[PDB]
Amino acid sequence: LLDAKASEHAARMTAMKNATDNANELIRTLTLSYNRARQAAITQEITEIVAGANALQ
Amino acid sequence: GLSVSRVGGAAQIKAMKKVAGTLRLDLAAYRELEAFAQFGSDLDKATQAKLARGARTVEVLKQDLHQPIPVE
Amino acid sequence: TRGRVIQVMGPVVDVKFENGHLPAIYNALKIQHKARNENEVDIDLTLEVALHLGDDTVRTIAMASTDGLIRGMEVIDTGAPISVPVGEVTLGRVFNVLGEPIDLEGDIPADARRDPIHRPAPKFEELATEVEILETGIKVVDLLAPYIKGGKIGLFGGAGVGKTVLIQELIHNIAQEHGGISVFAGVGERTREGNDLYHEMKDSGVISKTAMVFGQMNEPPGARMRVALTGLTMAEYFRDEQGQDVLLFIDNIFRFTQAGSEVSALLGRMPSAVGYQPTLATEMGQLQERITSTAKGSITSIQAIYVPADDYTDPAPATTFSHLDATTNLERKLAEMGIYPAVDPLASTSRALAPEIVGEEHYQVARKVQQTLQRYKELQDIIAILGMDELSDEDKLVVHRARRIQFFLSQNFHVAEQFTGQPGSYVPVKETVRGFKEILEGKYDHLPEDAFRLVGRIEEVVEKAKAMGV
Amino acid sequence: MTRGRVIQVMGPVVDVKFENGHLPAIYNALKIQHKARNENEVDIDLTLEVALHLGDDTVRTIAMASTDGLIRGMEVIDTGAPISVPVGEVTLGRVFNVLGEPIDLEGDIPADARRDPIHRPAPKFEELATEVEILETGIKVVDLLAPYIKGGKIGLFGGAGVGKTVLIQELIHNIAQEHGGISVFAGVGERTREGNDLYHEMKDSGVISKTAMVFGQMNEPPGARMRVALTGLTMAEYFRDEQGQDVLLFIDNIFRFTQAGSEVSALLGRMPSAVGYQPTLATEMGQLQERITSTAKGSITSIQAIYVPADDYTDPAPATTFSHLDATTNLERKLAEMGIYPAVDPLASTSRALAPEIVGEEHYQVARKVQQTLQRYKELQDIIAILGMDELSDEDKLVVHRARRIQFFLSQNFHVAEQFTGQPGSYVPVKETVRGFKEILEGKYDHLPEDAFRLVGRIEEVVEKAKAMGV
Amino acid sequence: MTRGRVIQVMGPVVDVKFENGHLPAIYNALKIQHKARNENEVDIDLTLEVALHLGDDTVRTIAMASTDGLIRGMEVIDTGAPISVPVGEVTLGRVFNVLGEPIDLEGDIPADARRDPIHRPAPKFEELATEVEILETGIKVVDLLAPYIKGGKIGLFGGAGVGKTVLIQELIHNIAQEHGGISVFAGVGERTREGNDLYHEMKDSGVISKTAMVFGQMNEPPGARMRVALTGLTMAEYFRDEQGQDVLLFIDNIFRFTQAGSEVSALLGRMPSAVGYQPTLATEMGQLQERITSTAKGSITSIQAIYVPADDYTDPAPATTFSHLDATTNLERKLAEMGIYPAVDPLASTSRALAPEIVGEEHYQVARKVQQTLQRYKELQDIIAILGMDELSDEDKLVVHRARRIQFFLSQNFHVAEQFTGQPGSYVPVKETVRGFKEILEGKYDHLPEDAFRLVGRIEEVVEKAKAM
Amino acid sequence: GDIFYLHSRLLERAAKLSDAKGGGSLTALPFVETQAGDISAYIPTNVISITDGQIFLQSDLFFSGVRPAINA
Ligand SMILES: Nc1ncnc2c1ncn2[C@@H]1O[C@H](COP(=O)(O)OP(=O)(O)O)[C@@H](O)[C@H]1O
Ligand SMILES: [Mg+2]
Repeated sequence: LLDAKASEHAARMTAMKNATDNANELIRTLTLSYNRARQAAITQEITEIVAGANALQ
Repeated sequence: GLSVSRVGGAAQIKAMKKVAGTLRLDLAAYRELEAFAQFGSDLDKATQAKLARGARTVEVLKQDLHQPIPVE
Repeated sequence: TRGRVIQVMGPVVDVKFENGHLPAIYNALKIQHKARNENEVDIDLTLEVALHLGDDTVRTIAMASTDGLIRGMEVIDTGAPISVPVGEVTLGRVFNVLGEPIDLEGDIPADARRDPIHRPAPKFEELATEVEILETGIKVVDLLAPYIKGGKIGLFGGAGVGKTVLIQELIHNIAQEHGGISVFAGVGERTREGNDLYHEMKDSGVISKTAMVFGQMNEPPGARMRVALTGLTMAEYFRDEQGQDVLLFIDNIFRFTQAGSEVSALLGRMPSAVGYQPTLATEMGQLQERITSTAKGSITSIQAIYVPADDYTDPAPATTFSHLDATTNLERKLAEMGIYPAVDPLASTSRALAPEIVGEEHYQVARKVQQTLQRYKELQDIIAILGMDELSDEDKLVVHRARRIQFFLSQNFHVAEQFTGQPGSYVPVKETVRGFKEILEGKYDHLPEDAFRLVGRIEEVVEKAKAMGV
Repeated sequence: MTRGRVIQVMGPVVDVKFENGHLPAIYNALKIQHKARNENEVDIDLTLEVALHLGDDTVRTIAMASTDGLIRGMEVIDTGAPISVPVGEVTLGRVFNVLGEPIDLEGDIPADARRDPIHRPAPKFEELATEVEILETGIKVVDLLAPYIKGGKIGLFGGAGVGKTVLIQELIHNIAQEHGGISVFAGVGERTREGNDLYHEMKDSGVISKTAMVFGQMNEPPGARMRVALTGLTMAEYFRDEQGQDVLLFIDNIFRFTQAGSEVSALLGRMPSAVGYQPTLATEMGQLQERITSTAKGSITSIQAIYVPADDYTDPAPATTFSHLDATTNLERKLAEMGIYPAVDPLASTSRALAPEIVGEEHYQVARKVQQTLQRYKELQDIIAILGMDELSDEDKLVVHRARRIQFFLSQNFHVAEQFTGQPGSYVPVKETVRGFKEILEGKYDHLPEDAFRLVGRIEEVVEKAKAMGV
Repeated sequence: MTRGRVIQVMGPVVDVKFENGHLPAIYNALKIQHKARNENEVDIDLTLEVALHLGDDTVRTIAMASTDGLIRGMEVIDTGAPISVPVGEVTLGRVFNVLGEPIDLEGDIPADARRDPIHRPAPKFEELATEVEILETGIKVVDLLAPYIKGGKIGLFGGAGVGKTVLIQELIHNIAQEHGGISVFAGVGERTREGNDLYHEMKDSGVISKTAMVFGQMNEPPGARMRVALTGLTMAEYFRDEQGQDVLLFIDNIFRFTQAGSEVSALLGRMPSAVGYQPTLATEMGQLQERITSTAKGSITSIQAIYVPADDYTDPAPATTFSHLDATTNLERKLAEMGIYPAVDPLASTSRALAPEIVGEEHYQVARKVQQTLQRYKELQDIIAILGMDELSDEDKLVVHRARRIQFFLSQNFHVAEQFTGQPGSYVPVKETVRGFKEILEGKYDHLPEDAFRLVGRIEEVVEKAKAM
Repeated sequence: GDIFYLHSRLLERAAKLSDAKGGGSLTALPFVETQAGDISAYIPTNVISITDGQIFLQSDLFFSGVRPAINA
């Protein structure tokens, strides 16, 4: 039972380490998607602003 | 949960009002406690009782196509 | 000195006067045209001058619909901006954008005093030097988010929460204990809700102190731009002449900005960032810097805010939030829990909640109330899932005191006497600070969890608790 | 005797000026035929179609071929009609360009043949037919979850290189021989080699001589690609009106129609619409798509591949064409990278024929329970991604354990995909795919491995593939 | 006659009208010297760069200074050339603006001096160098792990207290000592007090007598900040072409060049490209960084600082600079707090030149073994943290015992740091650092203490530093 | 186009002069208001790139009780 409790706490340690690694890989893919979306947002808003400016002449 | 009625309650008849007032509480409690039953560690008997109440509420609120129900 | 219509472009009408007789900007122009044959329509407009174009040409904004206008109709120069009737005449009445009664109680005679809508803000040497606190008699407001006298308040509240009840009790309490007129201004939102609000005025009895102005979503955007300025013109009479501490409710102040964004695209202006007009903060400040506390009076302003899509980085809520002094965020959880007024104690903040303005005792009492309610909010999942028995005491005392605090935050309103029979209360700030201090000290932990519900002061708690046998 | 001069040439867009009171109508065809007088000139044979009127007797046109060589002042001949396209029995077995001219080198169509104008108004309300019945395709996702309709519009939404040309060729292979009626293929802005391959497999499989083919491939200037689908459509609607025939119509990339409109819209003098599209992005596509209908005389069952730019389903040209279609299959790159072919999103793909009154009761319950397990697995994706399969509460483990099997038994080997993998490919009837998915849902095949379900026609082939794997 | 009238003034954009046929070419300089004739006017000395031809004999220019005081009808000198900037030995040890005028109070450059045009086409295909040869710096982390190239573009990643100016200054000292070249610092769009601090550092370190500074800073109009790298680069090109030597060309914050181009494009009224950048982003960056090349005469190798806005390496202003870079030297705060100077992160720093066909087989194998050893040491950091220094294994203890010796042998004593530490500093040629790291990897110096390896040049010097301790 | 130039010709007038010019100094303290704490906007990134460092005042630290809410 002492050997099993030691292996229990080691298994929970390893499981939470793998959970943090999976979460951090999700963070880096989501920041890649965030950078693509903020780029698309900036260019879409300035295309709208300059279209509204060119509409007047 | 997200669907809002702004008139709501003044629209309903009294018989719908008396019982929808606790339908909304049962379903909101189910929506709040279904989040803590996705994984993990087996919620106790009262929380599972109102999870079963909410699941039967969800099964009540289903219908089929082009057959409406009267109010009664 | 007549002018003719050049262009009709949606809500925007271009008018050409004669040379040297152009109208000044913001003047009202009127088209009374009688149909000469069956191919014409009787039209009756009020045009507001917005710009001056090149060759004796004036670009105007219509307060009503431009359908039926013919290029060549004569336009009458009033020689003045939109003159709105003000005074004791306006109390108990619902008005248009142009200062005309919507209700069928009559019309205001021509000899009455009418003030212009467009006025400069009060000067720096005319404002008040110290921050004063507008005392409302509401325990959530007087404790956790105090209203400064002459400041601007944001209501964050949808429906089913009691926004309108809170409005009409602010009207009641100010007109009772301050002698201050309230003025409601409905800026472009939900004609059904404006009708409901007016009949709640008629039922509550706070219509005799309120002047009301409605221009709703059914009106063209110049009308929705000028509603709040009409209501502010009515409130400034009481501030300047009567010397009163006046309320001024603007329902959905966001519509004041988006009416300007709808007008400016047709005026011929280049669009600013996010589709808003370039003159966003300028015409926002020319509205709200007229809402000040001068030496002789005050206008405090409670302003409902619909943030579109809950985006607080949007430019119109940004320019609205730059002027606010407090928020009172109404939540439906407290309204379904039974707590009326349903003001969120933790989300509703204020600029006055600072020891120079409220005192040191009020600051520490309201601060300890906020601390124990934050500690109770961060235990909600533990209480709801694990239970009260696993709560690790010195937190069970926190929930024991925090339930009694969050039920003592609710009042019996004077307005809700007609619905409950309970007479309603006006609670001063010293008595509510003493009551919350006595709850935080643990003096009333032996009382039940109820008897804090819907009472005014702290002696009413013990009289209601011994009325239940405790 | 009334001819016009060229005023402006701006890319695909030509301005022509006529005399006062002799300018053409909108959509009429204008011919430029120049003789190259000296060394500094080029022979030109252009057809222009009128698009706008500008005032001062000038006309804003769109060229159907390349404008390289046009001189200002060049003389333009009005024809008095839109682009007329030959039609009849003479178009069966022939391949046409956008002007209706044959490009298969088998001859020239005579001048006394019947030529219908391209631009006609859509069929009205009282003429349409609204019968709904299943078109059987032999594809498990299409038969189970988004059943196609014999006579309705069908759309193949997908990104770039995701499988919709393979899916359009598989539907040709499964339907076009069995159909017994006229087929029409309109190639709008696809590859020119995919028009060569498809022509030669029509020749090899005998589906030609009951097929009329029209190609407007991506080499063509956009004035062609705006009118290719209209040529193929007037060829199809001749058959279903004047002969009452059942017509298959295939359009690969009808997105290229709206993209070719976007390429011309800026030069036509229009303000930019949503994103970079024309303001007329909905009515230009509605005046095309609503002519592709089944009426009281005959039916056109049209299967249309629809490109989706940058894998963005919220883009206006994919978004405004969901409202036109009866049944759709939405292809995903996320499923194509998993080896799941056809990469049909089982949830996002819908049909007007997945109703209990049409496919039956058992079909409907198997389809909805398949979609329910796949939706629950999509909900569990985040818990599986971070915490893994370990914390699921023993029914969610069963949901994942069945939904992997269901997701892989949606994939199928094609006859067309034999050139990709060597696997011969299958044709699964509707009763057998409903029985196979019902037996997967009942728990009969939980013991088999999940890689035994990939690229397999029926469920006995799942059994024999798992047997060959060694279970 | 080339005397023109000012037609429009609107911000930094001035429209000038000449006569027909006498229009100035694009990119020419236009001087305005106007002395006030009464009390209602302002004295003006102002130059203009021609940017467009608008028609109706009108020219749209961009301004290099403040346009306040300009009158419609004020007369404009046409110089007949772009911004001609003085070149030669008269520029070494001087600070300059974008016009080629001394910010320093030492004196004016005379009128007879040679002045080269700021806008030159890039050197042709027939003039470039066919072979890629290594610019040898003598800084061991540079010329061992991220080797430079004569004609290369290099990205400094760092700033704010990691030793960027010390690295820049030691590069000037080593190149002007051993290779005989000079350097040019072009401070594009960077603030005035950091230019003052950098001036006084190079003043009291002796580095400044062999370099030329060009500051075009934030207080200047965007047309003045855009042309700063060009007017420092045309000073580097004199010593590449006429002298035929290998020149450094420092551009502090190359992102300021791109955003000043974006601002000039927004003032010129152009329709914006992807995100907020000019349409000509790649073309302006190409016209900058294709004159930084190696010819048969000499070379220009540029060490450049890149900002990388929004931590986004796919933003177009990083993404078009990175298509010209050849090496990156990531400066790290952690290596600076550890006591390693220079603070070049050895694993993050990459180079295109670190390849066996360019440098050689021996340098490549030694550098890759150093990188693998440091990567495995960084992986074993967590095992040492959760388990202790001992009881990992024998091989892990040996690779830690070699990797820590490696990561402390990377630091040097700089000649520029001699005024702060007293030790003279060293130039380490690349064969000696390859030999030294090979001998550390083979275990020749395991028995020496690891604090002898810190801040020393060669491997014989760590022999004498270990026997002296 | 010159909105960076607008703040930069303002904030480069704040200087510690040399002892030859008198020795005086101008130290500046600009303020930038942000909405919900995003500094990736345009005017915040401009004035952050101009000034000689910055002081962050978060609203999370202000709400939790840390006053002044200087994120170190
Ligand atoms: N059923 C399938 N089996 C195997 N591979 C396929 C299948 N469908 C598509 N693919 C692969 O995906 C690619 C998609 O090609 P295709 O459909 O011609 O292009 P697009 O989807 O852009 O029209 C093919 O090259 C093929 O390799
Ligand atoms: Mg394809």
